Amino acid sequence: LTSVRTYQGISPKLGERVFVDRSSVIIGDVELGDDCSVWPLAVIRGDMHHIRIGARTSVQDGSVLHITHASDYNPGGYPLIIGDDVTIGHQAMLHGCTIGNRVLIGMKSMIMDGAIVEDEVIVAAGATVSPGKVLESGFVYMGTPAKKVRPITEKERSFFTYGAGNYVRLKDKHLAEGYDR
Amino acid sequence: TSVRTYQGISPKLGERVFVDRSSVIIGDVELGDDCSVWPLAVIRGDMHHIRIGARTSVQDGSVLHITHASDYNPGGYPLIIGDDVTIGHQAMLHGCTIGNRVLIGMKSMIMDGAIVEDEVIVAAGATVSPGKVLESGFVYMGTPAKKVRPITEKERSFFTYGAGNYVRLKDKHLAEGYDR
Amino acid sequence: LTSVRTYQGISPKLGERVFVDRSSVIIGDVELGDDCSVWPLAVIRGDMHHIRIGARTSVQDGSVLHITHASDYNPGGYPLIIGDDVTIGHQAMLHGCTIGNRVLIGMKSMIMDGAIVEDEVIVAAGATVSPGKVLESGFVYMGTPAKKVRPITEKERSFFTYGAGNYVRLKDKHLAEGYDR
Repeated sequence: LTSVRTYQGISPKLGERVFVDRSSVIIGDVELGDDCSVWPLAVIRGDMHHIRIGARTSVQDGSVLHITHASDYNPGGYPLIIGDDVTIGHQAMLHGCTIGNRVLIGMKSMIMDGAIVEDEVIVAAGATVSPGKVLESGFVYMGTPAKKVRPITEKERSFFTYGAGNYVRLKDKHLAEGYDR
Repeated sequence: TSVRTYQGISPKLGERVFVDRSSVIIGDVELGDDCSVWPLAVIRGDMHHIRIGARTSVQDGSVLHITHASDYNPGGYPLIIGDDVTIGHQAMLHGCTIGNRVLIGMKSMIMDGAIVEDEVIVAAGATVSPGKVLESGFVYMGTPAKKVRPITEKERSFFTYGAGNYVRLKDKHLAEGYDR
Repeated sequence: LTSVRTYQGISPKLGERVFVDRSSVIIGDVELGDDCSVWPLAVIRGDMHHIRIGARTSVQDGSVLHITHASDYNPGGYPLIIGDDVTIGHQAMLHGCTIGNRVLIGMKSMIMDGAIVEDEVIVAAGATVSPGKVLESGFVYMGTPAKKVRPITEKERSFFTYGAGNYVRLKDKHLAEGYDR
């Protein structure tokens, strides 16, 4: 089992009841909060910078989460910071960005260096959020580049917590199957 | 652990199915005869069922999933894929229906409830919106995917030629023992 | 360990100090130059045609590199040829194309059959380079389909070698961790 890998003396720190599929790859300076889930063939690579993920957040199949090293081309680099109750859809590409709490990241979407996604935002599937772009709390964004479509509805606001909740129940089923061992 | 039982349900594999040892298939998934699932593809039939027809390829890095039934999506969305379908590399299929003799372009995305009819081409990189029905005999391209042109006779023949080529190719990969 | 696989009597040829993550999959008729690096969950499938990659080139997480077999639909097929100091971003999709030296291929970009990317070109993240498209040296290309945006800057010119060199150093660290075994 080499899904959770120590890198230069730094071991990923996992909260309680974290699911990491045996086929996922997590490396180095990464923290995941309680009840997080990392699904088949996802990569979370915290080698050249740090990665911090909150509680009850899913990183779905085929997603890649990475960072940008500090250099003269990017002074200070770009770590990756992700909040609680975030649903990261299949095949997402998250790079050096900041994501708040209660956020839906659509499958196949891409969030780039220095981008900031505020609380309670929906990023539609396939969207591209450009470097340094700020997504305003309470809105749906769509397209390449991602543009504000409309405010979220009350049903959608509810879904942030319910949907993350469903993935918590699901990862508990996968944990019961022993898919992380 | 490329073919995993989930809550007592084991994937059902037809005759001569190739599943690369690096792919991940979970739960309520049925694959027809001569299907192939290529390196690092995921077919996750946990919250709903997935059915794939005969002579269909699911190429490298593709992810196939479904939507669970709730008040938000009453009944949910299973994933149904027909025969002689070529699902290109890094495709994203979610709770949709695909007919027979269909090309799904590499890096394309087919969303919940969409239906691709027989003999359709979805161009590489295209996104087929939720609920959209793609008309038989046409090429769809773009984000969002739009009808661009009718397929050509040579393209029509390619559905079958190409699926056949992948059948012969997966037999070579099986012969190398890549599924074990 | 089945990351580097013989196929129909042909084994991948690896140069000096090459890193292949244990979770990547390399098949058949593939050659990698000195100091190349292939990152978690990448696929390089040289079954129906040849794939050649030069020195100090990275193939990043979740990328898929493949080719097109020779047939009446594609006379002679399309092999995959990649030069030195090429940075292939996460989740790239390279199919049957030719890529020169000192090239940045953005994450999630797609380069298709018969495309030719000249030396010192930047392909922006998420771009699709159409089949047969020629990318002229010294320019930035962006979009779907990819179009010329502007010439590269001097800092961008220097980054091809800097960035590739940074990945050579990074892969030595990953080798030191034994991630390829």
